[PDB]
Amino acid sequence: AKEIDVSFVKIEEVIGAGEFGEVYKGRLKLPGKREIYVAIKTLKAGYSEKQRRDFLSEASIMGQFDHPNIIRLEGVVTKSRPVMIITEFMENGALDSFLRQNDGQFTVIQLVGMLRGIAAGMKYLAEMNYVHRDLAARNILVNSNLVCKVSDFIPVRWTAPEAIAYRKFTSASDVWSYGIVMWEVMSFGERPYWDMSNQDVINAIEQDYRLPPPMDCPAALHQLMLDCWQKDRNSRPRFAEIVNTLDKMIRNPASL
Repeated sequence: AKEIDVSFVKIEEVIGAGEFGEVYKGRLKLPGKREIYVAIKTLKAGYSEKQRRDFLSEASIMGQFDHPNIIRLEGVVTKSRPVMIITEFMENGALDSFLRQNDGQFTVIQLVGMLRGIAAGMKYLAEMNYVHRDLAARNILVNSNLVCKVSDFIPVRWTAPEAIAYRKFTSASDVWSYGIVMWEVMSFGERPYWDMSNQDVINAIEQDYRLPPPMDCPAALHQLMLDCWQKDRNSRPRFAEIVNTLDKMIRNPASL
């Protein structure tokens, strides 16, 4: 939680209207250092002091993390009003919109690279005993060189059955979500289970329906989704094995 002077920040265009408030693109120029682009998250106007505390405890959480695939926290503005959270800028926005606007324009190996980055960052999070519970493509950001970073610090079709039937949230149920993200990525942003209702998804998962391979999806990658969707949460691979599996595919591209 490093303290940033508001005068080192210029606020440019809006780039979203989040839960808590708006997100702006801006410029950060600290003394003696090269200017970088940043994302500036604000709290909705009129926020209460308890809403401020909640907001600033979100930042304390993101400041614990230092991983190439987790969104970097640059600092906070707390000495002046309004409060702001400064994070690193991701030029290409959320992964789901990004694939949807670039349908077919990335090779299989580039998509496995992004899936590998997401896994590495999920592994880091699991290793520090944080459960995300909202892992979806819309919560993954993409920078200018296609590096994917986990942000967002119940969506039924992304959630493991034991998190849709008994409120048990573990890294193992994050892995189920990761599988869904894999399907979203390989289909260039198709909606999981399409127009099925939330309850149709629940009933179909319970009778062992699983998503089919995306078009032109390697069998090996669809097998890894299927492993992520094992009914028993302990038969699912852990993020360590998912990273190692995808590293071996990137290296043995025949695997694909």
